[PDB]
Amino acid sequence: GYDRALSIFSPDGHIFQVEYALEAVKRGTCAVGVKGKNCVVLGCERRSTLKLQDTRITPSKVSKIDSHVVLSFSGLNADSRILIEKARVEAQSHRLTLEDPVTVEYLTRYVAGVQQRYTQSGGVRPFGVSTLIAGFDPRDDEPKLYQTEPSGIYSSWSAQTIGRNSKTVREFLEKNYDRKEPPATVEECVKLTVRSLLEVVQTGAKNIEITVVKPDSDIVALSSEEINQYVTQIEQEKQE
Amino acid sequence: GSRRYDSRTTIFSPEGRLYQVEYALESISHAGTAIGIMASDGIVLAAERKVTSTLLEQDTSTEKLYKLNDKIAVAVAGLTADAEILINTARIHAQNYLKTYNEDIPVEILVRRLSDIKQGYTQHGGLRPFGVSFIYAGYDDRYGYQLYTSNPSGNYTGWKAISVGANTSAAQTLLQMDYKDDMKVDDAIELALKTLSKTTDSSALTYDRLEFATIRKGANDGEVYQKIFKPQEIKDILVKTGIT
Amino acid sequence: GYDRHITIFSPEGRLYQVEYAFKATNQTNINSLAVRGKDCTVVISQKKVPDKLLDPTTVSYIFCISRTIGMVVNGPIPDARNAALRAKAEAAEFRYKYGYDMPCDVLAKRMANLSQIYTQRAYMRPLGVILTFVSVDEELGPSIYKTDPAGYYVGYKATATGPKQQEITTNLENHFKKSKIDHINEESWEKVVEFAITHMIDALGTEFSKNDLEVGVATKDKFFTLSAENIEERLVAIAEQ
Amino acid sequence: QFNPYGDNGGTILGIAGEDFAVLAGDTRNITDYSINSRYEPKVFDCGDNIVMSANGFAADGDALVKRFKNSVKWYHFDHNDKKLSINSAARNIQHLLYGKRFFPYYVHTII
Amino acid sequence: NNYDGDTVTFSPTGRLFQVEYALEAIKQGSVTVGLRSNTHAVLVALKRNADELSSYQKKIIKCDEHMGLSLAGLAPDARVLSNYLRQQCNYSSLVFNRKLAVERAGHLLCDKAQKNTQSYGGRPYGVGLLIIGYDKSGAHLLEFQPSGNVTELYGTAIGARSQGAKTYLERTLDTFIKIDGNPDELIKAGVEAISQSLRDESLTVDNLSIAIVGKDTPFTIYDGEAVAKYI
Amino acid sequence: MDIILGIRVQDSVILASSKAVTRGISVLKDSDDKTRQLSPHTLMSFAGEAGDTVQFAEYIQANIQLYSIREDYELSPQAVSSFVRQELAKSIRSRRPYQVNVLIGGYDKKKNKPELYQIDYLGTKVELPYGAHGYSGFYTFSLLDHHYRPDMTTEEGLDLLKLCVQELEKRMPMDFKGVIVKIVDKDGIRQVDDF
Amino acid sequence: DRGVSTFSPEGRLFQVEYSLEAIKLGSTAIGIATKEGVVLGVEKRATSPLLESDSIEKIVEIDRHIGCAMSGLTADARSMIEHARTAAVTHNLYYDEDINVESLTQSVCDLALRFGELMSRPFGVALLIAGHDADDGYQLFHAEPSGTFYRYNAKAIGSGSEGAQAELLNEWHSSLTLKEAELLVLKILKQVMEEKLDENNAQLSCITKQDGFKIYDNEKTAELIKELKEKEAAE
Amino acid sequence: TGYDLSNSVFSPDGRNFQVEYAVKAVENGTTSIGIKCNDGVVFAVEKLITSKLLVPQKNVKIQVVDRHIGCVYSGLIPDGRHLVNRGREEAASFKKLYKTPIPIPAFADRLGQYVQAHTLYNSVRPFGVSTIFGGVDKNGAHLYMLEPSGSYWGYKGAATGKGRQSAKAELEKLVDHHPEGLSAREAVKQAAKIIYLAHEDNKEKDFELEISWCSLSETNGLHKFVKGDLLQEAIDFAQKEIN
Amino acid sequence: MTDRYSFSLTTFSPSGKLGQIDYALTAVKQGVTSLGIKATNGVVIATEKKSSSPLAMSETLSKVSLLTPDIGAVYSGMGPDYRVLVDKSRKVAHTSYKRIYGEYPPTKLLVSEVAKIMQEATQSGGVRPFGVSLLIAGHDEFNGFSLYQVDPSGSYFPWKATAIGKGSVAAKTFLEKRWNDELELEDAIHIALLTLKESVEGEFNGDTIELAIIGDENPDLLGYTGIPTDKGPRFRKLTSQEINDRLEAL
Repeated sequence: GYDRALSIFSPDGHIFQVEYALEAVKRGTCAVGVKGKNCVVLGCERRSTLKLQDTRITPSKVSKIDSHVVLSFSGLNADSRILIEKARVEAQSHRLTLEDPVTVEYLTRYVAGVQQRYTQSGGVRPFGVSTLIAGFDPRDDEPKLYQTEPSGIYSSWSAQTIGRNSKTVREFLEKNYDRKEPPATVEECVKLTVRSLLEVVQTGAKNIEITVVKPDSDIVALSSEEINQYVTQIEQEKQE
Repeated sequence: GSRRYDSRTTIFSPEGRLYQVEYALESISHAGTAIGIMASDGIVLAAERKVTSTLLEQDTSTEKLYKLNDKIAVAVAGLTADAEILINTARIHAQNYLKTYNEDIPVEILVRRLSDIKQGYTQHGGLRPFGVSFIYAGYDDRYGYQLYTSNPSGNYTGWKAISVGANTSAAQTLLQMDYKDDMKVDDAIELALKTLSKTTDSSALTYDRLEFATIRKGANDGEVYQKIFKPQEIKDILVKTGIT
Repeated sequence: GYDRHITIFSPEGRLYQVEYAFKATNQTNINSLAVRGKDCTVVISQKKVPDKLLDPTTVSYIFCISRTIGMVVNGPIPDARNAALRAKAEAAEFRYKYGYDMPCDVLAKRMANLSQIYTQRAYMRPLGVILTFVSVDEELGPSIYKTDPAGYYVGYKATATGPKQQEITTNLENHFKKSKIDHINEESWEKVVEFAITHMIDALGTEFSKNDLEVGVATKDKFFTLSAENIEERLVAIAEQ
Repeated sequence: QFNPYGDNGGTILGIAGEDFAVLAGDTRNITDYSINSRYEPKVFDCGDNIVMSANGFAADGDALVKRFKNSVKWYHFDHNDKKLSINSAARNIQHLLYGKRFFPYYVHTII
Repeated sequence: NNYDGDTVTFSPTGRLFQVEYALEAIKQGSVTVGLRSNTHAVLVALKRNADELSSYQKKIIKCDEHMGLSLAGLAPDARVLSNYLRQQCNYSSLVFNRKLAVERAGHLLCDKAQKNTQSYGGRPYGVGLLIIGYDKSGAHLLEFQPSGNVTELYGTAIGARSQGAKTYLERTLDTFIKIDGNPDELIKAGVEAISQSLRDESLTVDNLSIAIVGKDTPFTIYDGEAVAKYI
Repeated sequence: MDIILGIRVQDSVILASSKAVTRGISVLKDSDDKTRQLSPHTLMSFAGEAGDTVQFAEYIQANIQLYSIREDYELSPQAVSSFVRQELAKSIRSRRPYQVNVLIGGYDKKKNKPELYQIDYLGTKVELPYGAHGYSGFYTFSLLDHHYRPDMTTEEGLDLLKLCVQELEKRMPMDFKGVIVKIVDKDGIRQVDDF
Repeated sequence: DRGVSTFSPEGRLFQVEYSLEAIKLGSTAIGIATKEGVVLGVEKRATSPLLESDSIEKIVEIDRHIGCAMSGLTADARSMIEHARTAAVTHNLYYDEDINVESLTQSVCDLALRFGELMSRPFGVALLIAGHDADDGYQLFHAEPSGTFYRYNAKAIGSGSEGAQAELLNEWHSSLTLKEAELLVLKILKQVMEEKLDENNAQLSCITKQDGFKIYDNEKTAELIKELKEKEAAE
Repeated sequence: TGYDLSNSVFSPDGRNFQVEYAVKAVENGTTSIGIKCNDGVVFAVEKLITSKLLVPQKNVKIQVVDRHIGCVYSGLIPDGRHLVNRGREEAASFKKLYKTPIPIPAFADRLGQYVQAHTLYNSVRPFGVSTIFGGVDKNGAHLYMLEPSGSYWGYKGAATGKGRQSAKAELEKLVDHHPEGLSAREAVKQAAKIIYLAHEDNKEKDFELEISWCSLSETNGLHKFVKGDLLQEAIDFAQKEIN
Repeated sequence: MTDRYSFSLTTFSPSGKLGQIDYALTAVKQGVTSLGIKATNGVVIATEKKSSSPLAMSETLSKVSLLTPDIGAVYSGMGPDYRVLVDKSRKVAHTSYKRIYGEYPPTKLLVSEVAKIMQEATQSGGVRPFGVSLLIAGHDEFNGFSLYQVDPSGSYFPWKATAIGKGSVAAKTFLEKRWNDELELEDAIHIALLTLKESVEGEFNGDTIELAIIGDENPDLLGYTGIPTDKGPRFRKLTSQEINDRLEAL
């Protein structure tokens, strides 16, 4: 089999293939996650150079891993499908053997492990993908939001963003998100997520996708008009 | 030893791009244009053959349009031999699904598997990618009529109308202009041929330089029929739409 | 410049490693020659023992592949013996599997196929040898088939190999342009060997003692090599005519 | 049909005292109604103040003792000459025996 | 230079640079001395610490009751090679009820090292070893190099500044070879030999490692308080 | 284990399964549920060899749940039953075959029909109005052949079932400790907890 | 390009030497061994304030009697921890006992040079392995990607290491109490850290014979930080 | 260029430079010889005494294969050992299948093919030794010499290592001044002389002489080391001749 | 050892070219001219037997090869590469078709299998592409007569008539002038001979030209009688004498 060590150290102690995988993430469409007091919201940008697109069938950017956990990403789209499949298989395997669905942290730890493994295995390149993984542990109402990256490191975030211009929207969230006062409602949290995206997005058209995840496997995608209402309500408070 | 001669087909550039995928896409941009257009009552696939000769046997030739099963067909842009490898794999996948579930394979599931195969060649194994882009035209009872494309990166997307191969920028602009959601198949046929007629690098567009196909519900009572056009039938449709 | 090092195409559609393998073929600076009689096939080769410390009985580029097939090699001895061992294994296996002796042309094709593989697969180098197979085939009669590092092979009325192959070749062509037949019209193999040595002497412009030659003879149902003393007897008869 | 097992007789006895232990065994070795040897020792000092006997089929008994002595030696190499306690030896022997669960050592072991 | 990228490449003068670079790691290693009489064989090794909070790296490894070695260079390579030796001594006992001759042990090490100098993807071992043992033909000392060269000696030293000890032993040869039946004197002479390789530092109680094997003496290692007697 | 019955009425499928678990000499349990929900509108009951029954059922359930997540779509009962059949057909030529018989009751939301599939351990599949495995059919089929109508209500189906279980309780030598009954219809799966 | 297992002309493995550079970029970790216990402390180094710092796990339990802290490419540590836990549990299964701290450390270090054209590169992470066993008492080891491990009375790894190690050279002595050791780790972390030390961006742990390996709560560490402020504002 | 960086690559003249570089390692080794006699063969080699600390008689270089074949080599010593181990496997397998001990010409080709195989791929390195070997079989005595290219021939006498030129010339004299034969006992003495004469080109260090032989009459066709009195005698014969 | 070339030796360059395939096509360009012509009742394939030396027996070197009783092949480029492809093509006609269906494959499907083999040499690890273009002519019941070209990339195309190698551009032009849809096999042979004369330097006769047809069933070449439905191979190689007979009325 093809065995070449593609991920190796450079004289300055850097692994370039892992670092170049992050450059692929930087070029991907922006993703953001914000967790409220009793919910987590996942917002994604869609690049607007493509119309004549059929959005019924086009791969959506937020994927259910199980009924209670979701995953979105920035970077290579084809690479992300491999992680999503593996994560879905592991979620069913966990239910089968442990007789309990995965915790959000366990699932994150699994996906992160897969990514790390691809940074010191022969004949493979790292995933050009970072993920936000969100949901609620079974029988628990505390929201969860984790991030993973090509190197395989992962951590928990009150709110986080990845992809292009994520520095700008991280700036926004860093001064607009209070740890003491998490967005106390669905409406409140969805709004803060939509605002953060509007810093970077362009038109608030079908350029913003939003997904809300509530406790006990209650997950729903917002449609254009429902998001449009948030967009409308936000500029009307801006001119002031 | 052997490391010396390894091009490393599966590495990132410093910008985070996959060289071989980019160069395969460059190869594909010189292939004959293929167009897919979706209507409410069917789908059209139209494609331009590569610079002919008068001695090429047209009526027995197939370079662009392939049947994957009774409900799904593909238009090819790129290396034909690479495409045949993937096509036969897709045909087998479709039968595996039918054998397992006793239901025809949903269009997206077939498209995802082929795209996952393409993706694998960009991440592991040290082999060059397939120099092929596909347009998938098919029908199933979940989403009805569907159009997808896939390229050497293994990314796929859905479309109302799409082109691959040469002059896609020009072709996409023309389809973007004249396409409408309520459009019917017989209009979509006309649109596809008109778009190829304008984007072609040939002097004019003729029957011997085209492959053509439709997927219609146009079959007695709730069921779908594929029609790969004979050369005489392409000649008729060219006249009928006033291009010759 | 790595299309020069392994067997991939250069921009002009050439395989340089194959071409350089043809060059190694003349490293030994030996010429050989094969001709067909009515009933036999003869192969002769120059023998050069430059060091006095060598045992000259072990210095040889002629091999008995099977009881019926002989092979002479033009090229370095290690690659020659590699080819010789393989051909012996192939001929013996053929007999076991198919129940009859491997024909000379079939063995030549087999070895030519093995050579072709080395020109297409990167990890194997070509062998720097040219192989000339001889026999009296039970269907085709006296036979000469020659293989090279490109994996090319063909049958011959007669042939020559080595640095001075062209002189010997033209000499042979001129004889057959005269005689107008495919072979040496001679009953005994002794007289076919004498023809072979005579025409090498003329073409090379050199004289041979009994230790300067190597001779292999193929007849119906055995291939054998001559001793120094059998060759001497050949040389003596040549001088007296 | 080949029978990979035999019976070499013998009897062994282990008694634990307050601050000592004894392990005894007869020295006779037999097959069927014959005596192979009147003195073939069956109880062994295995190092680290451990004595062992594996009674029944003698070929298996010798193989086991000989694997256990080896295990003591490697325990020393791998764990800085730490003394192998009797409880740790017992657990280790269980794994030697169970490793051949589907082709057992036909012995009754006492340490 | 163009020829040192892997072990599978000769230089134009017929050298193997990766092997020579492996030899270089030994020269950087801490000094260790070996010497023998007809009854005993002794290893003395200077242990090297990282700083004053750290322990001193152990240099001497027991292979069997009658055999053991000391190392200079990459310690993990010594662990691999010494483990291999333990197995081979062990195999000889279990299968043949026979203590492995020190000379055979040397031949087996040579062949193990050689395979890593002739194939792609491997690297040579980066450690030198001094092997002492007492077998059926008496006391022995072997020097192993990762080129695969193994040599039987009366005495030697390897590592940084081994040359001093190596000349000392060369002078004393006729004296130390006769130290039969007196283990303490043989050690003394070894401690004296290793002292010719010291500069700046001197022998202390957590610095010095001694091992001995012989006629009626199983291979045993002395560290800590147990070497006070000899400093 | 022992008795599993199924009956497809107008608008639902009813599956009845015995509660006893017997390890040779003792009845270990009298409340065992011999079924797995494969999807919101598909239920599988099972009987055969100890251990293999539950291992097989849970393995099938895991695979269907995986398909549901991957496609965000529920497979039709027909498709689920074909998948299950293939697995059992694959197993019969294995090193050690699953000795497991199943009934699959599902409501097809696309065709708005209840469906009952009977599959034995060899992978023999049949779609039926009513079915059973083992000796259960020997005692019950003559009643079902007599009374069954394709237009029965759920309650009429349950009453015909009571009549079947009563005949089993009369003529069968083994005490199977009653049955657990479950109904599969357009609103999903529910348990009838008084039988 | 050049083999992954190549030696340099100075007799060093390039890849190992380069991984050592990656470790110098890692967050600081410190351990101090005493006759009363071994303390392990780390710098969390959250990359942004929205990152929930208690999800940063750089001190890890291996068994009840062994803990470990990491510095460098911390994702590379997971499989080393997995192996260490497996080796510790396995040894207990085979021998009905606790495994020696050194033996565990040796088992982890056997992984290190298993790379080539096995894994494709050395680990880019260093570990401090702390624990107690009956034969050798309280112990601290420094496990490197070269496969070498050193025992230490005190040790610092990561970016602030030679600054911290010089400081540990001064302060460590054989009679240190556990409490003094805790304050010392905190003190030296506060010195070499970029941001200001507190209970959310640094973490402590220890291993005692009686209670085994324990990670301290943020409340308990907050108390020890205040105690440290008061001792230093007193001469 | 760059043709010499990889084994098995033909240069534009048709050469394998890596093999030619392997010869350089051989030419840098100690001198070793073989002499064919009337009913046997003699092998001798120069062992350099690097230091007084080398135990004399104890670093043996000549190696037996089976019971009737001796092998000596110059160059990288471990490569020679590797080649002899392979030779021993080949001899064992031959005797296993065919019963009779391996004939010397058969054995020569076994080593030949193995050494030649290490010139076919870039994934291996050529052998850095020339090997002189031989013995007695059912057709008499045989002496062979094998190079890193895999090339080998049968010899009357042979030499390799740093002093190969000197020894060759000495061997050429014996062949001319004994056209009818040389006895095993004579050959032992002559072997000692030629090594002593060849030692001129390694003069900085003094050396230890080592000889072995297989002779149908003197050793029953088995390979034995020349030890004790007979060794001392040949040393004396050699010492008298360098004065 | 072990083959450690498990990576592609053919790769895309920045401009989208597959270098090794182009270079393989260049080797085909240097090759001796070969051609094929399809008639209404047959196909003809032909080439020049360029003998390397006059001492070579050129009948022992077959440039035109029977693949099945109804399918034949000729080439331009590297002869040795052609010879091994013919061996593999003959075998795959059996392993992946005749042993399954009990009949020989139709022309297009055998062409498809040969093409797949050539494609894999363009992507698989540690190999170079085949340096040949093939012309495969054949007949089968449901498709009738056909002629295909196969290139180094694995691409294949159906032709009415074509030429490959050295003088293909000139020969194709010559064929465009003369080809029509009403040619009988004798007319096509005559055109093949005329076309081939242009690219041939010296001697032009039955001993320097190799020519075969796919035509009528030859029961005299079957080797047995008594099964009415087995009627014999459609592939036939013209003799030296048959070629010279047609070179007079030329």
